[PDB]
Amino acid sequence: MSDLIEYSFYLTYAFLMTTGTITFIEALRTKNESVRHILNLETCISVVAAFFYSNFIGKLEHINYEEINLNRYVDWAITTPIMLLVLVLAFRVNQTNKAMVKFSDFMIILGMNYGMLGTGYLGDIGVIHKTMGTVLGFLFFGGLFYKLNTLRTSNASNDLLYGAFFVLWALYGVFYQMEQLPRNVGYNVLDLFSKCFVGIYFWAFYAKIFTL
Amino acid sequence: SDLIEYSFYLTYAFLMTTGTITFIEALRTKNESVRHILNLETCISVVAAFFYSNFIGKLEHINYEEINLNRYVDWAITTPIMLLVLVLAFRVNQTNKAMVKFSDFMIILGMNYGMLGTGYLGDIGVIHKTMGTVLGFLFFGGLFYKLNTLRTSNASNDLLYGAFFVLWALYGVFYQMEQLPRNVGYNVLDLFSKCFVGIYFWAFYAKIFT
Amino acid sequence: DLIEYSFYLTYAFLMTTGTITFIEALRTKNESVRHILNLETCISVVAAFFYSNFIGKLEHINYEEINLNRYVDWAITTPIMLLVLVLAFRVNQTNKAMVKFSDFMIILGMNYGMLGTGYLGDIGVIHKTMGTVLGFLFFGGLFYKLNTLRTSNASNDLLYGAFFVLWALYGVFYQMEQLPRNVGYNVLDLFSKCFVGIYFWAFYAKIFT
Amino acid sequence: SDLIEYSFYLTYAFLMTTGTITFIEALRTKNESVRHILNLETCISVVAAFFYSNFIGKLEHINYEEINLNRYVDWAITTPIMLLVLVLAFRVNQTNKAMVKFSDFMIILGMNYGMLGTGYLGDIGVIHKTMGTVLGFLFFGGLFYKLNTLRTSNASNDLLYGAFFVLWALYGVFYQMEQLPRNVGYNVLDLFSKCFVGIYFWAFYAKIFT
Amino acid sequence: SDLIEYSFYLTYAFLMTTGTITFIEALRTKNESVRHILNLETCISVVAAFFYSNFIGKLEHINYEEINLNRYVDWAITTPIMLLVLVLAFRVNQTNKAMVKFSDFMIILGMNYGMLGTGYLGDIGVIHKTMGTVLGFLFFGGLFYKLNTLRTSNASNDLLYGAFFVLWALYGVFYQMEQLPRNVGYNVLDLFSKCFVGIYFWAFYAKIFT
Ligand SMILES: *C/C=C(C)/C=C/C=C(C)/C=C/C1=C(C)CCCC1(C)C
Ligand SMILES: *C/C=C(C)/C=C/C=C(C)/C=C/C1=C(C)CCCC1(C)C
Ligand SMILES: *C/C=C(C)/C=C/C=C(C)/C=C/C1=C(C)CCCC1(C)C
Ligand SMILES: *C/C=C(C)/C=C/C=C(C)/C=C/C1=C(C)CCCC1(C)C
Ligand SMILES: *C/C=C(C)/C=C/C=C(C)/C=C/C1=C(C)CCCC1(C)C
Repeated sequence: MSDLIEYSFYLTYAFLMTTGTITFIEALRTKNESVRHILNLETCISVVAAFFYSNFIGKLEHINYEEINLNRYVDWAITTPIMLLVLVLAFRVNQTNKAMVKFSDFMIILGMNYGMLGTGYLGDIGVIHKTMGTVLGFLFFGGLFYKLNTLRTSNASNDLLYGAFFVLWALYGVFYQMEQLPRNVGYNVLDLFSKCFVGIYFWAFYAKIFTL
Repeated sequence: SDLIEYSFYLTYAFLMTTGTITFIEALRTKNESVRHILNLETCISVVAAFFYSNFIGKLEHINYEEINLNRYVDWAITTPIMLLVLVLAFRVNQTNKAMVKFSDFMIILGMNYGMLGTGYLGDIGVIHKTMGTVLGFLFFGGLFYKLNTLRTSNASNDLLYGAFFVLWALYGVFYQMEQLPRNVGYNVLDLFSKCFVGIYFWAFYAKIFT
Repeated sequence: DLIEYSFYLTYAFLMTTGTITFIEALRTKNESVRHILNLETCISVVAAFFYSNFIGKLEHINYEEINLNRYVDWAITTPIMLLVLVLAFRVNQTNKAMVKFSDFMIILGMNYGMLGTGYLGDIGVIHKTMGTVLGFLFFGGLFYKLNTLRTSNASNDLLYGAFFVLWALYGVFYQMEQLPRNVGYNVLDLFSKCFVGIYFWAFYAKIFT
Repeated sequence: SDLIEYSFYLTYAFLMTTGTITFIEALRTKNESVRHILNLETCISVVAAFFYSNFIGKLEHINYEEINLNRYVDWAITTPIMLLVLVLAFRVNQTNKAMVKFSDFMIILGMNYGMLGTGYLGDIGVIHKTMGTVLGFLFFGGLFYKLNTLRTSNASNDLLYGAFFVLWALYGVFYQMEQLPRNVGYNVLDLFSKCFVGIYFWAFYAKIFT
Repeated sequence: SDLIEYSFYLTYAFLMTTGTITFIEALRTKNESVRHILNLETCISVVAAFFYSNFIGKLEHINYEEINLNRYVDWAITTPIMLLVLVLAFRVNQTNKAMVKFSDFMIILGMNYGMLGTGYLGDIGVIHKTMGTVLGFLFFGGLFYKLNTLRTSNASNDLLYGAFFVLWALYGVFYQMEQLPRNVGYNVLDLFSKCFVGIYFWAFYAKIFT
């Protein structure tokens, strides 16, 4: 419907407020400093993404779908590095109970990440063909997730986390190719999973809320 | 009419109250299990408060029907958190540990979203309103049957179960009514189901009442 | 003029009171004091919200409408204020913030009887004189019940007395025309919410000799 | 006009700074007396920042005389808090306990409000400005006489007492000026009397300066 | 065209990020010297975010020269905090105590305000643009000479000193450029000088990198 399109913006916006609140409160109370650092970063992701969604929502009346998708890049440029830092710190917490990563390794991750995003952007503004942007983008994505895989030690949380990021982030590249309207809706739903459900997972995991 | 406006403000203002009370106690309780429950409760008030502020802001720009359709977005976010709180509280009251089996929680959510989804489909004409009611209440039955299996008897658990049972059933009753009185009813139900329940959790864990 | 200033004075004092109780609620090592200051913070939060609304409207709305709107604020703040009062009595008498729920429900019943009958009088469903008479009957029940929970001591007596007088004065100002009644209620809120809030903070913080 | 615009924004932004720094430290200091002082200082910034945001929002329909009259509502709230901070600071500097006699503080407030009240009556013409100045300054003297009696000799106490005496006296001096320079002067005095004093307390108790 | 507007949003949103991260760690670190640094860092993000929200508000009908003039108010508040952080950071890295001589800090501020003030006179045409450039950079030299004397050698201090040196000098470079490129340059420099520096402090004290 016209309804469900607008609803997708609100759903993600409100779930970002939920995720931001839950990680904020636990970041302020966890006794584990490494968990605090992860939950602190996670709060920042929700804060930033919520800001951009509030902008999008403020423009719904005369919505320009293409404009919105281009604006998302500003959000992505800020949140993707934070999300990736969280991922690699979490790998290490799961292995050694300390949040640490080599800065050099992290800069290589970011290089691949920004190659991926920058290529996507060049395609959207027509500096390169969209088709080329897609393939070159996915190549950088491959470099990103290969490098990520080298920092991962095998265990249930690390495998789920890696697998979730792999699939969710790949789907951005899939939705990239769609028309502006369905692309927006897909991205809204992907953000709900990649930011909010991931954040809620981190909280629930460290809080030991669930028995498997 | 005027009823609509006052009832919106009442619930909105009480959500601020509930959110503040649970936030402060989440940050200061020495019991981590209570923190998790009160943290979740704070999320509920934050999300609902956002929706109420939006409804109030748009009151002269949207109709009663649209507001009721929009509530589903709020419900889609708040109902799962509320149910998580419920089942976590069940265990906290028994063992002082906030845990539930993820599989049990996913079954709870399945029933919850069948309830909400079939209600929504009836509301938008995809199925007959009356089927919305029947299927909704059938899923409601599944939901509370499953909740009951995780309820262990004690005073608090029984009160909580009963309160949820009655309040949540009443949403299905007000679903029957015309758009205006339905809005007012939902406003008041939210006051009870989110705000007064949230204050109960606070007061219960704070040992405010004998 | 000073009718608009009175709105700002109370609004700004609510911000002060809310800030002061918030920070101390978050730092006190006494859990009972935390519960009381937590509730006090809520009172300031809610009343501040309604005052920001009244202020946003001073051009667009008549003074009767503002007074009727206050009942929504009152319906929320009064039960929290009463809960604080009985918990404070209890803290003085037992070092613990507790009350019997049944006792609190009786208190709330009297309170809403009082507010409800007052409201009915304000909107003309019953006469103003009947609103006052029934209102004060419920007021009497309320303050009678409150007194049965009160043990004698400096703080409990000061508190009980403060509430008794300040709350009776709402019923006094109820008799006035709409404009002075607004100024009156603004000043009473400053006392009943803000100065009481500040009292609790100062008392538990042992700021004064 | 520009001068007064820029000076509004300067003080407003510095109030945000001061409120943030005292807020965070009030929440973490292990000294309860310092907490009370920093809590109070936070309130001062919150209130004054509210009023400055108001002045700023009024700029496009600005009435300089109106701004100066509105300041009295701010002063009526912030001055008692500032004075309470001052006398508690005196005591902390000697016994490390934030306490004062209620009766002493009520006398302080009596003088403070005589001062503000008579100044106000002069501004709105109930009495002549000159009579406002004379009464105002007499109340100022009573206030600072009483303040001085609660003051123990001490490096911090002396700097504080002197800073307050001078800065507060200057409000009475700018009261005499035409509305424009009066506003700019008040904006800068507020910067010193609220913000710089607030940052002093933080820095002093945090021991960041040798 | 897009990139210019985007540069405001990037820095604004990164300020929100930096403010959040230092706020949470300020409230939880067990080292109070680190708290004081992170407290100050939070203030910087709060103040700059306020001004960036203002600029973003003005993008439709944007006057590039006005914005750059407006920035001086931001600068007048944030630069002294940033310099305080820098010198406390020097000491914390060497002694693990956040302390500086007040006299040293006032000399630093003298130079800092000489730099900003002369730069401002150049912009508003009271002195020629190349003059402001030359004199401003003289004060900058004084500032960074003095800072260097407070610096003791080590990895973090050398990095911090070099980053501040280069970034702050670059404000002087972009000062020569036309209003539009100058805005974009300042937006990016603020990202580095406030946000990336603040994130560095957080990461450094949290020891998340090796
Ligand atoms: C919260 C926002 C997130 C996690 C955004 C992630 C964005 C991507 C993973 C984009 C990926 C792309 C490709 C893999 C191909 C090229 C086009 C892109 C940039 C959409
Ligand atoms: C805070 C909001 C809450 C707790 C909403 C709960 C909503 C329901 C329990 C809705 C129930 C319904 C039925 C039981 C029948 C079908 C129609 C519904 C969805 C209104
Ligand atoms: C913060 C607001 C407060 C404490 C409001 C209290 C309001 C009352 C005590 C009203 C009392 C009334 C009567 C005692 C008689 C009838 C009229 C009323 C409702 C104003
Ligand atoms: C934050 C605001 C402050 C500290 C305001 C203080 C105001 C005064 C000290 C005003 C003093 C006056 C006199 C001493 C003479 C009469 C006129 C007054 C009210 C301006
Ligand atoms: C967050 C904002 C910051 C760190 C601003 C710093 C501003 C400067 C370092 C300005 C320097 C200038 C000169 C060195 C000479 C030319 C004029 C100035 C003021 C732009």
